[PDB]
Amino acid sequence: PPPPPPPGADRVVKAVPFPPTHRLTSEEVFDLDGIPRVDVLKNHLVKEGRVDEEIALRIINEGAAILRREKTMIEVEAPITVCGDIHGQFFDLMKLFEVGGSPANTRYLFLGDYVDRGYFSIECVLYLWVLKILYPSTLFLLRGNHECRHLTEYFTFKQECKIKYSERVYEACMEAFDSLPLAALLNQQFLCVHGGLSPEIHTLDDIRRLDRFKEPPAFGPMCDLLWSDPSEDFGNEKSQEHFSHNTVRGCSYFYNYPAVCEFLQNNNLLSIIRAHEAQDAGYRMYRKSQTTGFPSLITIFSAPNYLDVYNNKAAVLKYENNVMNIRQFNCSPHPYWLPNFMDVFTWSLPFVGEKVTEMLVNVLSICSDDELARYLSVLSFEEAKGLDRINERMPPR
Amino acid sequence: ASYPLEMCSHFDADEIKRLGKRFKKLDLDNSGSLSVEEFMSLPELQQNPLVQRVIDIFDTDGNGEVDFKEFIEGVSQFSVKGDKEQKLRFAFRIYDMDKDGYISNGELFQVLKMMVGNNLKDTQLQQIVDKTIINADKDGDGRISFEEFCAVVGGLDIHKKMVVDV
Ligand SMILES: [Ca+2]
Ligand SMILES: [Ca+2]
Ligand SMILES: [Ca+2]
Ligand SMILES: [Ca+2]
Ligand SMILES: [Fe+3]
Ligand SMILES: [Zn+2]
Repeated sequence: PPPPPPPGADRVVKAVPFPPTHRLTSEEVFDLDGIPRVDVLKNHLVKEGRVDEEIALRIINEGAAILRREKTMIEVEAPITVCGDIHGQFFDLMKLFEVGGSPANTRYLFLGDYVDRGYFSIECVLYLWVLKILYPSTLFLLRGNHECRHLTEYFTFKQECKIKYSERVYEACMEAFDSLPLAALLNQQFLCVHGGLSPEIHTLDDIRRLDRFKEPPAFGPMCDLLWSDPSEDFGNEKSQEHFSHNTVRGCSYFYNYPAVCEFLQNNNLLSIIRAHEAQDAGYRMYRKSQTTGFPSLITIFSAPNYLDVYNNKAAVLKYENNVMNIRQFNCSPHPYWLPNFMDVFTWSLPFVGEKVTEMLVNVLSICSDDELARYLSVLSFEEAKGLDRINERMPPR
Repeated sequence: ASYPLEMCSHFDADEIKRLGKRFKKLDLDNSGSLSVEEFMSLPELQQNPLVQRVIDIFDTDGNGEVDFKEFIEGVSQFSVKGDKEQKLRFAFRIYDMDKDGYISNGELFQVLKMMVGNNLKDTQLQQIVDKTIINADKDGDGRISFEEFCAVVGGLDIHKKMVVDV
């Protein structure tokens, strides 16, 4: 008999790179010492490759094991590269490491939000957790508001694991997410968190004593650390109020310039570095404090062209030799996925079913008791920010 | 007096008689077969992107027209008495252009392009087509058997929608 025809014998668009057909095995990923081979992992993931599920669990669990050992408020010293939201943008994360430097000779701090929104979240998690395993004392990962059951069930990350891997991997990620530190004290002068301050958090000790190994609650200190924003009029306040209910997020608070000044002074801190909010320049330096002449607050945002529609730059913060330098970078191409990770059958079949049945009904109605969408369809900064306000909110119940 | 037509359907004597009436009215030139033009002359069909696929599936002997047996046997796929596997095999046949029993990358693209038009870029379409096959291709021949097809879509219960009264 003949072999089957070579699979791309009739592929229509031949120039488009074809993904790997095999999952990476354990022998290919783990060396003699049970240590991961990070460059093998990267080259496979860039090609849209996938790994044996037992390897995904092994990576995620060893990562979790290491994180769990760590203080709720880790302490990290300069030099360091600080990064904000990633949001599943694996092909941009690649670019970020090219810009900030190899994790092998570069210290990193990530402020969270590794998943949701972009359709390469699980690859981000796998790749970042491998780096954590390889460089547990030079690469650091904090928890963002998206690292929790509530938001990943609502957004696409649960689906992503179920489609690409399995429920087991999703679960292992939720326990790894519970392990993540909430905050970092950097060079004994910056407090680094994903979201911001809390009316119930006045000293660093209030952070140090938090019990983080749980789903973030809907209110409270932990919730606030992950959820709060500076007020829209930060540093140029109408009301002298310190906190107000965060209308945008639907939970937690807005904090304003006085709230930050107080917290900075009561703790002998130069400034607060954080993420959580999209920026056209990929960063924002807020009003300087009179005392120091240094920005009281910094937003750092590391996902360029957010949601493929914002056309925003990204940035990382490089802190060396007493200089804070902001490295900006743009986006990079990434492969396409249908919304919610549906395959073209699940996507089209309904249309097929509707249109053939429609045709037959129209055909069969040619006699009328003388017997006695027309096309399938896929499911700048200020403009795309208002079309997305509903999605920067805490899902109800 | 002619020899009997032989066929396999879910239909009874009455229903076959009623289907036979629609056949003759649709058979304009009254040749005993149904041409593409005769199908396309019904206004409701003209903007349906799937008409030709349906006809190609009905046309089982391959001569480009639909005779009464193939008409009966085609409509019967949509009978209220049809099992799930039958409705799925028909949907499978929509994608399987050359009827070899497999769905190839090339075919999937072509049938989707036919329905999607210019909504997606070709590059995008090619990629989700790649990813769909790779995921469902249990035995690595690069195409999609019927058994593999069902494994993906069997739980969608679309077969409940593919039903007509006769
Ligand atoms: Ca005819
Ligand atoms: Ca024929
Ligand atoms: Ca085929
Ligand atoms: Ca196959
Ligand atoms: Fe965000
Ligand atoms: Zn956020």
